[PDB]
Amino acid sequence: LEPFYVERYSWSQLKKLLADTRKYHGYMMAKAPHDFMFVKRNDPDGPHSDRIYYLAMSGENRENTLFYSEIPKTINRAAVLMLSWKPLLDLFQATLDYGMYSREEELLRERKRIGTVGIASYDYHQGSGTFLFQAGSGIYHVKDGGPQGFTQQPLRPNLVETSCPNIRMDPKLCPADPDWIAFIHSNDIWISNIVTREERRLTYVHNELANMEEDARSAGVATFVLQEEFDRYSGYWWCPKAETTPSGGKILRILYEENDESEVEIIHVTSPMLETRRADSFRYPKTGTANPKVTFKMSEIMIDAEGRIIDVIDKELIQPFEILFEGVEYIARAGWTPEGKYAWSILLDRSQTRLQIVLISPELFIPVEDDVMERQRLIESVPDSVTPLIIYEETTDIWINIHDIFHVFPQSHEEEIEFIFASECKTGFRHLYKITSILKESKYKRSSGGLPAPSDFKCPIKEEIAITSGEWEVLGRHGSNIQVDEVRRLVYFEGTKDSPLEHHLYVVSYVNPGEVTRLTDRGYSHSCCISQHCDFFISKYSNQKNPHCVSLYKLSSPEDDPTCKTKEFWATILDSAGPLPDYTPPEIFSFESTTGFTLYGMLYKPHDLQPGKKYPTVLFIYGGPQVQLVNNRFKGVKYFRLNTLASLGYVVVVIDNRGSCHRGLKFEGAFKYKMGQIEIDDQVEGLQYLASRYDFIDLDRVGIHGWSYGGYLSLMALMQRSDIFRVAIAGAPVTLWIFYDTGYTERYMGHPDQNEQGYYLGSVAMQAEKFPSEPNRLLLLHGFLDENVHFAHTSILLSFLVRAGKPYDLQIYPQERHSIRVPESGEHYELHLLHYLQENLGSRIAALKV
Amino acid sequence: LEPFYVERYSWSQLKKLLADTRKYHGYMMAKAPHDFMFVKRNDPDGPHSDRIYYLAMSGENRENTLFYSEIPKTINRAAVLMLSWKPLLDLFQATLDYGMYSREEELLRERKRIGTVGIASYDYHQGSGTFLFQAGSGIYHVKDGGPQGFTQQPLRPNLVETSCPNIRMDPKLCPADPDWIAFIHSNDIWISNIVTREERRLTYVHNELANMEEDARSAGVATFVLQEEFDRYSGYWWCPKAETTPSGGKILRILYEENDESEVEIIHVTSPMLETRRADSFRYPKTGTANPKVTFKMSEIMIDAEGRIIDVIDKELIQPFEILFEGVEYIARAGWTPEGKYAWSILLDRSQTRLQIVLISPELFIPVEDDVMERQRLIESVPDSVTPLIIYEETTDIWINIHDIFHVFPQSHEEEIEFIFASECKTGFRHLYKITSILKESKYKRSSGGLPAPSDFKCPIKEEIAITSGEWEVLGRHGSNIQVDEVRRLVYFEGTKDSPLEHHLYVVSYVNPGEVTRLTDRGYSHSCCISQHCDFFISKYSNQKNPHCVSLYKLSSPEDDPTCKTKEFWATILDSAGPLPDYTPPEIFSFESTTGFTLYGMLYKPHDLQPGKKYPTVLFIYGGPQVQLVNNRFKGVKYFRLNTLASLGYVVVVIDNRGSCHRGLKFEGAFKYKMGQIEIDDQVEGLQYLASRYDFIDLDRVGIHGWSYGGYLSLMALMQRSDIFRVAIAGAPVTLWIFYDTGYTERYMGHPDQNEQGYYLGSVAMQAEKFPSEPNRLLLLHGFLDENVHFAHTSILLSFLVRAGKPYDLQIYPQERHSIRVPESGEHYELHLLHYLQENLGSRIAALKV
Ligand SMILES: *C(=O)C(CC)(CC)C(=O)Nc1cccc(CN2CCN(C)CC2)c1
Ligand SMILES: *C(=O)C(CC)(CC)C(=O)Nc1cccc(CN2CCN(C)CC2)c1
Ligand SMILES: [Cl-]
Ligand SMILES: [Cl-]
Repeated sequence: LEPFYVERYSWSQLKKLLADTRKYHGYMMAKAPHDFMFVKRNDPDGPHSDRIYYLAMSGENRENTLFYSEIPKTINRAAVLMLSWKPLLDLFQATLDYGMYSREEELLRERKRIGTVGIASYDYHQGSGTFLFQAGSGIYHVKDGGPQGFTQQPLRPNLVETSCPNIRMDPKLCPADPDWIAFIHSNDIWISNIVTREERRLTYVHNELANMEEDARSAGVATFVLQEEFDRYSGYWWCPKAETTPSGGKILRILYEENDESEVEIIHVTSPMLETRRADSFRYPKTGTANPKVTFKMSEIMIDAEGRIIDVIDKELIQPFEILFEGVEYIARAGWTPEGKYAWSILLDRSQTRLQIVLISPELFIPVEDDVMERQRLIESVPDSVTPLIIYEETTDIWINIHDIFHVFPQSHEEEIEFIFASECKTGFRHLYKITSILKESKYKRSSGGLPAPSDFKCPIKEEIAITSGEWEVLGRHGSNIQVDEVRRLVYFEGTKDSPLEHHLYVVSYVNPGEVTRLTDRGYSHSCCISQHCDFFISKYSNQKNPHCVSLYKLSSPEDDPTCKTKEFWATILDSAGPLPDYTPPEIFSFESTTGFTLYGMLYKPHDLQPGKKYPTVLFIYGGPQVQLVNNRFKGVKYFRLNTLASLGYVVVVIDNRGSCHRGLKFEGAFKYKMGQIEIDDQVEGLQYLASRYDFIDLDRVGIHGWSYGGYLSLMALMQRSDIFRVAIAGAPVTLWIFYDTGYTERYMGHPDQNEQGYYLGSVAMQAEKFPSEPNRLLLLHGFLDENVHFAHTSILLSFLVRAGKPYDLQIYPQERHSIRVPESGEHYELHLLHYLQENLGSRIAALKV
Repeated sequence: LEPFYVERYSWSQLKKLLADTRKYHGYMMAKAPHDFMFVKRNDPDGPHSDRIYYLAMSGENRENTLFYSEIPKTINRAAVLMLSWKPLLDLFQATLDYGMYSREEELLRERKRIGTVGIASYDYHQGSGTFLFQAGSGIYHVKDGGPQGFTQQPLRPNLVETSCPNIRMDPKLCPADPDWIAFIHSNDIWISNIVTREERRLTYVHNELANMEEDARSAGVATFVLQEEFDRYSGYWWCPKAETTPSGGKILRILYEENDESEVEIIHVTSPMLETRRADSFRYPKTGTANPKVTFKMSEIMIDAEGRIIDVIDKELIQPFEILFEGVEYIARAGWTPEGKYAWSILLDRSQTRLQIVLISPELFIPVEDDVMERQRLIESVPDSVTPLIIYEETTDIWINIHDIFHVFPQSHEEEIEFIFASECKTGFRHLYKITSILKESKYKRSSGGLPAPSDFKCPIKEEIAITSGEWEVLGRHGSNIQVDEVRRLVYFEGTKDSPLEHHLYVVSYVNPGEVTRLTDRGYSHSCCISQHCDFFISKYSNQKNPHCVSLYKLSSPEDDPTCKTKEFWATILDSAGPLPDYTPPEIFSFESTTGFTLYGMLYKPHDLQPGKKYPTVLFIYGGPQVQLVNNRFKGVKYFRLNTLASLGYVVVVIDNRGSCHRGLKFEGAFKYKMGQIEIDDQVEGLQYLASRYDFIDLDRVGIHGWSYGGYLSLMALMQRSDIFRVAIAGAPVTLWIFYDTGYTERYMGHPDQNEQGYYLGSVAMQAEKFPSEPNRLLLLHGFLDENVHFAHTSILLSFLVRAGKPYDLQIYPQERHSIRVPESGEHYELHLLHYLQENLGSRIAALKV
């Protein structure tokens, strides 16, 4: 077999080639309809059953905004109904413009109002039809689908006026009174009345003028680790029901997280304003050090019969958070029971091996008092029966994977709570469990004076029915959740039962759980939303050949059996763009690993495959936890450049090694305490399977490339298996696990003290001497302003490479964080990546160079 | 002519080759005898006339310490006297060691006490024989050559004890009382009595506990710009004479600079402790912004007859510094007249085009008072006659070059001061001028209430005799100074009269200045010290072939003419190592530039020069002001790797372009406002002269490499003349002149507002689009912790290169400042530099790669 050498293009020629292939790919950067809501018309005379609201991007270079579509009562099954997108909102037209201006100073200004005025999410109040949403700086409201009815034309968004000097974040409607909204301003919670215009600051925890070294406190906002490592952004939750006062007014309540980051390590990331030559101070809990001091607080808001604020009482926990919630480090999730009788929270220990679900009575909260005399009176005025109620507690020798599934049923019995919750802890696969918990009066008496025993708040489990089971998981992360039909007593859920390469929508009874019914067509992976009324569901679906598509499906039963659930295609929302020109999909393959697992992979055959010729091989890798790269989804948008590599004459390989997502907790836990030590074996094992099966794979010229965990494994690969991998391009790599944060590192590797050898062997920076003594094999890429994987990882690694006398190549993106945003940086990266592979792997110059 | 291609060594092979050639070069990193002092024995019976003291490094891996040598009354002129080095000090042996330890825990500890306990400079008090010197942390004293006599054995250094918690800096003997020393501790001035042990803080300007954002004040210490750009480190000066009190005690005085850096821009340089991921706050006056607020203060120290402190009165100027010294930005130099009647200062305006020499009476200083009532009394109690006296004022359309020459004669007449001073301002060459200035009572009266006119303090010039003249300069920087023989009425000085490639020692009368007599042998460049007694001088001399050598020379006259001065070789201090093996010196060449100047250069012919073969050419460059690379000095130590390049088969060229040092102010001022715009023309012009003269220079394969201004011109070269320069390796380059400091940038380029186009065209970062679209031509090297040329220069330049879509190669040294210290970094740099030139210029792979 004679070796194939890629065409050796100049830098200018490659720049043009990459620009040419990018030109017809402008429509791709445009968000598909999401955040769906079904509102019933209730119009016997009218042709429509439901109006659906949703966020979407009408096209390329356009604003993510609110649209609505009409769901007919009947369809012509001969034809294919394509729903029209009606804009819910009028063109904002940024107010306080005035000036004079002209056509030449206005048609250029309209280009600047694209990325700014875009809606990321919205709130809705069914009873009033009130929409609340942030759009750029402003917080706006409109009404549709409530008592006022249904508009046939775009509505003008109503600016919520403010005296607040800074940007208002995280706006939320009060479910108990849609005249009242809350929002965050300079790390404190405010409320505002969209009718009376009354604006009121609830928390006085942060002073914007003060230094961050001094002022380390915030309220209603999730800290770094919770946003980046636990996918939680909001830190405050409205009580969904109001308490009527004797005066004829009401009490509105907000549960909120209060964080003190005083003892959290301060690091300095370079200021984006590079001319200043300054750095921003940042609270980064590096593994082994202090997380923020977290507690629960409640804001009690007394409103009179006319809707004016009487008083605001800030309340703290009767005892310290550390006493009431022994061994809890993280508030992963929080909210209210539907009646708002209890606040709930999903709490985690530092090791992230113990999850607790805790009901917190508002009665646990007493007014904040400096006077210890008056304070001691308030403590005693609260009964001993009032206590935190741990309605659930699970453990695992691997780790708790936090999800968004948790449905609380209406409280029928006084001393019982009934809920659905997902868990991997029982069978090592995420399954739905219906649990009933007895709300026992605690054996612990607060009056006695002693501290509580580890399990004095634990509630007995009356019932724990498994709703699902098997060698497959229910999905509860990154949009995946459940819809509970409390009427027909069903639960709709996404899962991997039919294949781990395809997400599918299933339905099943939660009273007499039996046969699980797939509602989505095989041959596609599905992301699904189910109507609150459980008579419709939308699917965002793709496969390897066909771009993403959004269709609506009506649910019904056979006349004779309401248990049996069927679906019928109703209408298309977003039509698929269809097979993309100059994109060849990859082939999904698999191989029986000597590890006892099936490992899946994607293979990109070189375009215009010549017979009896071996080609250079780029292995694209991530290989870290919480990610699956290999599945039956369209890859021609996100991983379009793996196709471009193939077109230039590269074999491209992707392998989901042990640790990957959607295969169960055991397959994931494979590398617990051992990160870096097992991933490249699985990559080589899969790479050697392909080489024996296909003769066109040249193992003499294998490249490896990845970002984040991919860049980390790219370095580990050149370090461990220089016999396999000629070149390694490492993007934003983790080089030293003691530098990375608490939430991620401790979850997979434990505390540094209890895994000295795991941390050492897992850190590439500590093994610089093991890198090749040949240049043109190692290339480091890093954004200079990266907040997640700091540039320090690279700079420390380089420091040790210089000591060890090893060569390296380096590219910096001075104005980029982790994810490259500014197009010029992305174009330069793509250009340099191809040129490097060309010059140091692909071409014949590369072969002569050794 | 067939092109020569260098041997293509592996990275490991080059590493070994560079280590092999570095092995026999350990003795080179060892300081030659310096800081000479001559003390007369006055021993009619004894064989010695003088004892000489000096700092030196006995050998490689040894401590810079005090030695002494004996100067005989007569020499055997048949033989060559080689003076023996007698150690003045006993082995320090760091006290407070205690512990237990052993031979294996002590013979390893002695390795750690090499670089630590080293003496950089020393003070001496002739009258007492008292030596004062910092050695590591401690401040020590010994006695020799005073009333106590001359030791024949090493003396034990006496630790000056302290209560100060931090390192004491900048120790100085009080010339009026050698029991008293002063020093800096945490940016404040202290005094300490080495007999009574009394320790007293004089200034309360800085609090170490406070933040540098808040606490921006310091006393007795030169700020960043003065240290880095004006070669001044000390900020306080003892009055050389004490004032006897009526009590039988005395008043000692310290003039000091007090700096407020409050309004100076704060930048963040990465912390050397890379694991912290923190940055150090730093006061960097970037060009166009505020310099420190500077003023003069005087500490008045009342001592009783027994030597105990009575009181300490801190005094400020009677009027603000800005009022008394109109338009003065920089205190370049300061001191006292020999009698200590006046404090003197050399003051500069922001543009550095006006120099003033000002006498400041102690009477100008009044006690510091908060009470405006008591303060107004003190102002009025000082006469109007007491006023600042500007004894000299010069200007230039180019710039003032600050030097260390300024000799004040004993004050004979009451209203006259007589002094020698050097200046380029008259003839455009630095020449010695004897000036007499009339100390007129100022026309300005402070009582009147008005502010003074620009020139109310100007003293009339009674006399201004030119002592030297011609197309050659007197040397007054970086060790070069004058010795004035007040007896024979001569001045000894260094100059370039015989050649601009050789420094020489000259003598001349300053009463009847006539014929200038060279005292040093032609065929060498000389660095000279002249005995205070003016009957001896030492020369540190080298040429291109012969390593540095230190010899002593006795001065005398012919019997018949004391005006005529001759020299006789007396003894050798440091013997030359002699021609170094595997080092070929370069040839000094010159060419008549179309600019109307002779430009000098060095040429390294390729070793084992093959006939009828053209070789690849590396142009090594600095090309910035205040530096001459080309002269008749040994280059086999500092520029040894230019020889290593030659040995691998590279032509190496060095050219002192216009702007270079030692050619006069006009030749230097060539690029005023125009930095970057003229240097590469001169480099190409010289490169094309060599190519027409020698056929072995291949102009197809020219590389360029430099650091600081060299790295800057290396980028300018690839930008302006990509037709000449294939590759450019830029080390710590200035890429953007608005980022560099006030003292340097404004001196050569003026204020940014009055040179918009000079700054723009002079900044490579603003012209990224003009770089080549071919890779493997541009390489950036930078220390990550550089305090002088910040990494920002590189990071901004890269930012614009990414926008322009241009390729680049990059090496960082994460633990290095401007000058690479840690050997591993230097080894890696040398290794990568050769490998890069090999792969992208030298070898045939480089030719195939285009
Ligand atoms: C890199 O791999 C990194 C840091 C950016 C860890 C070193 C990482 O990927 N972290 C991470 C944290 C939380 C969730 C996820 C998974 N997430 C990644 C993005 N895709 C599109 C969805 C899932 C990763
Ligand atoms: C670089 O060239 C730089 C910064 C380090 C200016 C951009 C510079 O060289 N500055 C500089 C400042 C003051 C004096 C000198 C001259 N000095 C350099 C070292 N040699 C050995 C003695 C003379 C340079
Ligand atoms: Cl139920
Ligand atoms: Cl005189």
